[PDB]
Amino acid sequence: VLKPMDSEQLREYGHLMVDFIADYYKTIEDFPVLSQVQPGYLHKLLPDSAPDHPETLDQVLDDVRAKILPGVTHWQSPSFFAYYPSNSSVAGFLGEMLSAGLGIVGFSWVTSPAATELEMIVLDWVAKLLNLPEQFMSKGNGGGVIQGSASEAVLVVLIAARDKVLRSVGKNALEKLVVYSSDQTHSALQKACQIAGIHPENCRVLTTDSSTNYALRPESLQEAVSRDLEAGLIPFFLCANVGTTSSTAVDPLAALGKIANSNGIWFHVDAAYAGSACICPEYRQYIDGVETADSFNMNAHKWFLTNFDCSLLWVKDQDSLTLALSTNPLVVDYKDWQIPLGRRFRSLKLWMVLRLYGSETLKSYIRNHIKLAKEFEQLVSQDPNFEIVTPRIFALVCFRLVPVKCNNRNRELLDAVNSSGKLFMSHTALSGKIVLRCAIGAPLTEEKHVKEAWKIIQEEASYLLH
Amino acid sequence: VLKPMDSEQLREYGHLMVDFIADYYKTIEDFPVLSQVQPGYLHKLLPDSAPDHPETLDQVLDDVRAKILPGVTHWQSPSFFAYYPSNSSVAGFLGEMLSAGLGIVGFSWVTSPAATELEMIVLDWVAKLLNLPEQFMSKGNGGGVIQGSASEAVLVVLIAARDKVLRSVGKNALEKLVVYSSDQTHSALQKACQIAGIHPENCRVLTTDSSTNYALRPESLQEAVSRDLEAGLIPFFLCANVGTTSSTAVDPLAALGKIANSNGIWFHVDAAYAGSACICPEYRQYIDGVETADSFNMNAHKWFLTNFDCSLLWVKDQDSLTLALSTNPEFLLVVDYKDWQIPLGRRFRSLKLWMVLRLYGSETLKSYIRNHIKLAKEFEQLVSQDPNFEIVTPRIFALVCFRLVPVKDECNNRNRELLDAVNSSGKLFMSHTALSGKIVLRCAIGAPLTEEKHVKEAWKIIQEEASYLLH
Ligand SMILES: N[C@@H](Cc1ccccc1)C(=O)O
Ligand SMILES: N[C@@H](Cc1ccccc1)C(=O)O
Repeated sequence: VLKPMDSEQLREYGHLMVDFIADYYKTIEDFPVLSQVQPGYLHKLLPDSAPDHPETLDQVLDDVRAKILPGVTHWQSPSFFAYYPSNSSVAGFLGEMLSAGLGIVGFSWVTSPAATELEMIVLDWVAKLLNLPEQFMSKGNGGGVIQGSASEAVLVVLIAARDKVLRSVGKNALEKLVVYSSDQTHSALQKACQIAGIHPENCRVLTTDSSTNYALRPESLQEAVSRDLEAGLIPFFLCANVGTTSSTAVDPLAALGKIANSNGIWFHVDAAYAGSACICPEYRQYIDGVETADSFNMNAHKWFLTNFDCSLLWVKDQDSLTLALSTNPLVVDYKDWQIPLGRRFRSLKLWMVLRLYGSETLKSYIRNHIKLAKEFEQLVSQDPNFEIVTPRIFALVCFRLVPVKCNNRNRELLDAVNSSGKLFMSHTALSGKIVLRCAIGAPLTEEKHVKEAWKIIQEEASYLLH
Repeated sequence: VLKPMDSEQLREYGHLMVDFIADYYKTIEDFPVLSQVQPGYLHKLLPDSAPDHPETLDQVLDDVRAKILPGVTHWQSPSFFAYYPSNSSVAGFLGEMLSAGLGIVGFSWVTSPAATELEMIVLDWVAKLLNLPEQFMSKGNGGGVIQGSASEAVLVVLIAARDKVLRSVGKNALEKLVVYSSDQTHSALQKACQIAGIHPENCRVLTTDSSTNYALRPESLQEAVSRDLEAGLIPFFLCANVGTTSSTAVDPLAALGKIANSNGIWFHVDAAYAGSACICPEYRQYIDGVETADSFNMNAHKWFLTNFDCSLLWVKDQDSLTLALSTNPEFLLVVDYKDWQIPLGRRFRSLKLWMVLRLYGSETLKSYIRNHIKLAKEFEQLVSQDPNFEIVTPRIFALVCFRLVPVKDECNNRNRELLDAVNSSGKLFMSHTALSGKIVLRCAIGAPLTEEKHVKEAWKIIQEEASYLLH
């Protein structure tokens, strides 16, 4: 009989669960990547009440196989090419295991000093791998913190910026604060603006087009800022993207940051996905200008082999955060850097990734995925029925069927491909027209899977065309 | 050489890690409960750069033993009596394992239908164990959702209420919105008010005292609301506590909710810790009146054996949440939990709750709560038998509030010194609070490993330390 806690039961049952998960990974290719169940399928398979008496672990695992797994979209499949990767690694899995086993909640330094200091140290490590400027290192006025997601990271710095303005001019000025970003910016910014009370008409979504590969034009930011200043409004927050979700566009951080600095605009850089690549010198160029940023954000749980959740946020003045987020009327108390109070030992998995793989292995991994994406881009360019929509900079390839009413052949192709169960890809829209995406990021993906995916896409397009 | 992903390497290394964690649990009593290290000790022990080449798992585990574990405050020690428990169970540990192994992110139904539907189902399961009214079941207009923490949950419903008011009266009315709570309410409410733009002067922290056992007096809420209405302010949010962090005080939900309903005040019930106990019929009484609440929150990762993170939030109208938190301009089907929370992504957290519920059973969960409450009752008796101490507030659950009685020796308040000596002994860990301005020591029995032997030993150590301090 299983007890609430017992070291030996934990050992036995944990070995069983380890074997189960390993078997899952060993046969992951046997599942349809995108789940094919119907909405509501699960409530008929499970009781509508918890059991009075315990049920076996074998029964739970059988229910996982037969009831839960059919309803899973396999993010770790070697043929998962959708959205952006959400990496799971052996090192990160071991880190999550250890974090759950320790079971500590580190609000404040005392409730596990190691949980705070290891986080400080590994954020420093990653900042050094990224060649971030000195203002983002813990030894200065700034520092780093692990957030639950890039959405929370942007909310935190937006609140910090808002409050820096409001406690100098008064809360009645909320109606005048303006946020700036390009029309490629992730929806997390709009949601943070809503939560923070920014007025909708003061969310400046600046237009971009193909002439700049959907990168924000600095001159349009300057014009918008000057028109807002003339109108008595207070520009206060700017979000630049390094690797947008749609087409992996990259904004010019230098000129945008010069504008933001000159006008007292908090400068946030969202490199949630592509930031990982910037540990490679041939891609570090793409965050040039970050020295002007007040904050910088990269998702280690995307393309850095660190199991969700692990969003990394650096700021150049931690006081802005803690003055906004503290509730109180020498050492870091991380509750004052985040929305939640409690937090788990999330730095362990990042530390274990860094140690067990090495910067060299992480670089080679980034490069291998980019090489696979370049092979896919080559395959696309050789087929006259397809076209590359925007230049490929990292491991994301945007493409589409060449134009030849009411029906959208690109969506039909994507639906048929995803329904095959052999792979999973997602779509976006650029300048109003649909765009198919192939984002290579799963650790299991090999060139064989990319080749088979291209063959499947070709066969499906040919069948639909006839 | 270790690969980014490999089923057999994962199998071998995961077995090694399972043995490591089991060894930690078997010997957890050998460590000082409260960490005794100095701030900054760790950066001197570790390199200042990530390594160029991989390091062995044995060296990593040895560093965990020798460098990290001393810097750990052992929340799962059977002698951890501080703040409130943050339970770790075999079931919850297995659920965390499976969640990490599958590695899904279910921000939308499509990106793993089971991750959404199992959550709906298990929130329904717990709602039935709590005998929550039907308005909170997923089949109606309301529903349940797993949040990362009670702080996030209260922020979410405060946002929903604020936007519901503002899109009716206009955003310029933000300066008039009033939030109400007692002076025992967790700081999460204040932090949410700050994030949400509530003006500081419009946060009514209403005083409580021993006459009601620090429970909020409804008449004072009524007075505050009438005075605010007469002054042109818009009451819009009320937070009632079921189990305050200080003294496990319980607010009268029925009369407070009567007032809130009558005045259009969003009624939130924070039962973060004590909500668990309410699966027992002898404690369900303490959330009577929740039927008037617009939202209700219980932390499964506190006292319900569900490894962090797992905060359970129920609402009676999911549309409030989704209309406030959705980013779609035209969308008015299926549940997309991104629209119920702050983050976009979310992991498969319903797995650990499902497994706790299935592998233990409601009967075992009830007995577990009751065992912790009985241990707290024994500790209370032990304190009451020592004349140098006193019970400060009645014990309702597994938290005992006590203190050394001040004595005029030829005046002094030893309690902070006693707590510091006890915590520095390393044999146990407890925290303090303040009631009506005077310091109060706390003993919150909540760790799954805690037995009566540990409670007795903790009391004996406290007595010895107080005896040393008195002379
Ligand atoms: N932001 C990604 C989805 C995603 C969310 C969270 C983690 C990983 C991926 C997209 O819109 O394509
Ligand atoms: N309630 C505790 C914080 C806490 C967090 C998580 C678990 C238990 C307790 C406090 O007020 O300090």
